[PDB]
Amino acid sequence: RWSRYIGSIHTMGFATRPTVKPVPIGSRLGFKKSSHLVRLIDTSQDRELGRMPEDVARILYPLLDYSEQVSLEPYLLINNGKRFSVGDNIYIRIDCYLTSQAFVMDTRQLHRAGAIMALFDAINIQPVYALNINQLKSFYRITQSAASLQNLPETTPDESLFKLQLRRYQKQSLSWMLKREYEYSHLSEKMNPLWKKFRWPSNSDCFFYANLYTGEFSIEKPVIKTIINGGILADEMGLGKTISALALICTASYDEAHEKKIESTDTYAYRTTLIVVPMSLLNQWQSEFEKANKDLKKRCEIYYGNNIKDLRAYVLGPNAPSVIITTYGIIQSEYGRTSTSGLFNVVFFRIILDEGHTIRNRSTRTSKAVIALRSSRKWILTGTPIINRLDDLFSLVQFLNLEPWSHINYWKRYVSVPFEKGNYAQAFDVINAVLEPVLLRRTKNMKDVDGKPLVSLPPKEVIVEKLQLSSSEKRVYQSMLEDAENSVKEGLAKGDLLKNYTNILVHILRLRQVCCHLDLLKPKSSISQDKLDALSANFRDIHSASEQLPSFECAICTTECIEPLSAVSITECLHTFCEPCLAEYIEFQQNKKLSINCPYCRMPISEANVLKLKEPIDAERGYELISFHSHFQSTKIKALLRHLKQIQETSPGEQIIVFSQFSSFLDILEIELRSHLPRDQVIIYKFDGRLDMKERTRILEQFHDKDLSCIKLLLLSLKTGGVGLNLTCASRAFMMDPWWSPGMEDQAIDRIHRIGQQQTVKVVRFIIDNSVEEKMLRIQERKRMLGDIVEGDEAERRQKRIEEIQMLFQ
Ligand SMILES: [Zn+2]
Ligand SMILES: [Zn+2]
Repeated sequence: RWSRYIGSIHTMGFATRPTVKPVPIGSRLGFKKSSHLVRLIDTSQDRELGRMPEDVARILYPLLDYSEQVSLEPYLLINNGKRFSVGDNIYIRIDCYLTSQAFVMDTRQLHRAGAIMALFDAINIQPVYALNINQLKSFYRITQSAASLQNLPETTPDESLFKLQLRRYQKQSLSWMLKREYEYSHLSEKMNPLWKKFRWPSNSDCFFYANLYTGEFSIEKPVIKTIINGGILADEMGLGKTISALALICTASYDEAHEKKIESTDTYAYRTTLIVVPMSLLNQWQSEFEKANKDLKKRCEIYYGNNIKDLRAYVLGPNAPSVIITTYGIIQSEYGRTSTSGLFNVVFFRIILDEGHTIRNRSTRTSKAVIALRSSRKWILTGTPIINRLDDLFSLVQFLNLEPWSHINYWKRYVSVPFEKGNYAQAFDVINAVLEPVLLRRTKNMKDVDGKPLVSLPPKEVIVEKLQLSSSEKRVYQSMLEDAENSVKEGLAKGDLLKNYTNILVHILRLRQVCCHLDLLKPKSSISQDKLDALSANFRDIHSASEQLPSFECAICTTECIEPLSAVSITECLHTFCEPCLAEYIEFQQNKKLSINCPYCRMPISEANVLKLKEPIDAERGYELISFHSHFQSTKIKALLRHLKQIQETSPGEQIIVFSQFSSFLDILEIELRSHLPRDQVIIYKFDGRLDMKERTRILEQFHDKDLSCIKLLLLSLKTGGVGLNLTCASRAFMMDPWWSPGMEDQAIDRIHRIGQQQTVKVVRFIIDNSVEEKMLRIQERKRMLGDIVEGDEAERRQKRIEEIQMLFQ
C-alpha cells in the first residue's frame, strides 16, 4: 500500500445542517455518499454539514465507489467566525490521492475509467507531449496518411515455392504480413499512442503513465501492445491485394512452433488456412493459387456444396490441406443450422477474409458466422474497409478480437457517440490509433522513393472478348447469311455489283442485329429476379415445415396432394395447380379468346408468369420459384451480366457505361439488366435523348453520385457519343457492338478518361466470333491505316466500295 497526491479542487458548498459551534480552519472534513446529491460531514462530530452543487456532485459521486483506488480528502478553507446558517457558503479545498489500488462487465470497467477521467479534467492535469462521400474521403485522407510508409523492407521468397514476380510494393506487403504474424524466420533483421504520459505534482520517479480510456495505470512505461496475429491489409485494388496474400501462405503454411511442440511428446488445424471468399471469386482463388504455388506438397481445395464429407477429421488429419477456400454463404448456411461437420469445431491455423467488408453489418447472420470462426491468426483483405457507415470498422475489429474495442460498449462510448454528436475529430483519432499498428494502406497515387507513382496508370485498356452464339442464334444468323450471300450473286451476275449496294447493306445490317439480340428484327415474362426472390420467400413462409410432409392442393381438381413435385404449377399469385390442370384451362381459355384469370382468386395471371419449383430442391434454402417457361437472353447480354455480377464484388461504387449504336438494343438492355440484377446493388440509368435537358443533366447528376453500396450503369447511344456529357466518373466501358468508323468508338471512349485520375478505364468489346462484327473490326483497322477520308469520286470511290463488301464474307 502506497498513496500519493495528484491535485486539488476548490468548491463552495451549500450548508445543510445549522451547526452552531465554531468550525476549525484546517478542519479535516469528509464526503458521505447519500440530479445527484453528495453529503458533507465533519469527521469529529459525525454530523452532516452541507450539500455540494450539481456540477461537483457529478464529479464526486462515482468516485466514492472506488475508495481503495481514489481517496478524496476535503479540507475547510474560510473561517468567517459565524455559525453556518441555513444556506451559508462552505468553502472547501478537495485534495485528491491516487492509491496503489488504482495503479495496476464492460459497464463496470467503463464507469471507473469515465469517473477517473472526469476527475483529471476538474483537477486539470495534462500529459507531457451514415457517411457522405466528402466525409468518407476525409476519413481516408487520415487513415491512409501514414508517416512515410515507403520504407518497409522488401522480403523475397525463395523461387522454389513461389513462381510469380512480386512488384516493389508487393514485396513490402509480404514483409509486413510476416511481421504481423511474428514470423521472424523469413525476415532479415529488425509508445502505444493510446497510452499517454502524465506527470506527478510536487506540492504536498517524476512521471507516471496512464490510459484514461480503460482507466489503467502503470509505474513503468508498458510497451506491451498488439497481442494479435495478423491484421487488415487495405489497399487500392490492383496493389497485389490477392497476390500478396498467397505469397504469405506459401511462405508460412503451418504453425511451425506447434509441430515441434507435438513432436516433443485436439481441435487445432495447425496446417490449414481458411480463405472465406465470395462465390464470384471462388474459382479465381483456386486458379490464382495454382498459377502461383510451386510446392506440390501443400494443396488447396474448394469446400462448396458439402463435397468434403467430414471436414473436422480431414482438416486435423495426417494429410490435411494447407488452404481451404469457401463461400461466405457456406459459413452463413452452416452457422444457422448448427452444422457440426466442420468449420465450427476446429481452430484453423489461419483465416483470410478477401473483400472482408461484407461482414460490416454486424447484425446479419453472415457477419455473426464469420466472427464465430476460431483461428490462431486472422486477416482481412479489403479495398474499402468503410462502405457507408463508420461502425463498419467495428465488425472488422470484432473479428480480429481486439481488446477492448471488440466490446461494443467501448466502441459506442469512445467512437460512435463522439462521432454522432459532431465531435468527429476525436472519433477519427481513436479509430486511427487502434488501427495504426494493425492496418497498412497504400495507394496507386502514392509516389515511390525514386520519384515515380506506385502504379503507372495508362489512360485506357481496351480488350476484345470474342463470344460464340447460342444453338438457336446460329440458325438465325445462318438463314440471314444465306440470303445475304444471294443478293451479292444477283448484282455480280448483272455485270455490276453495286446495282444491289443498298439491298446488300440491308442484309448486312440484319446480320449485325442478330449478333446483338434477335428481337431487333421485327411470350416474354414480366417478373424480375427481385420479385422471384420475394415470391419464393412468401412461398416458403406459407408452406412451412412441420411434422408431416409438404402437400400442395390443386384449385381445379381439389387434389389434396399433387405428385410429383415437378408437376406443381404455381401461378403468379402463389396458388398451386397440377401442371396439366392449369394447361388445360389456359388452352381452353385461349381457344375462345377469353382473358386468363386464376381459377382460385380470379386474378390476371399471365401465361408467361406461371412458376414452378426448382429441380432439385436445395435443402439449405428450401423451395425456389423459377419461371415455368424458359427465358432467353442474347449471347452479349449473357456476357455482360457475367461481367457485372463480378464487378459487383470486385469493386464497389464503380460507375460503368454501356455503349450501343442501336437505340432499341439499349432499351432491351435496360429491361434485361434490371430484371436479372438486384435493385439495391445495381442502379441502371438510360439516356433516352428525347428527354428534357434538365432531366438528362439530372440523370448524370445521380450517376456521378458516388455510392459504395451499389454500382451504377449508364446506357447511352454510341451514335450521339458523349458529346456535351461529363463521363469522367466512369471506370469501365462495354462496347456491345462495333461500327464502321473507328473514330466514333474511340471518341466515346476518350470522353471518359482524363489525365490526373486514380483509375484506368477498362474497356471490353463484345465481338461475336467469325461474324460480321469481326469483319467490321478489320474495316476499322483499314480506316486507322488511311482514314475515312478517300480520294477520287469517279472510279476510286466505286472501287473502294467493292473491297468492303467482299471483306465481310471472306
Ligand atoms: Zn389438378
Ligand atoms: Zn390465384
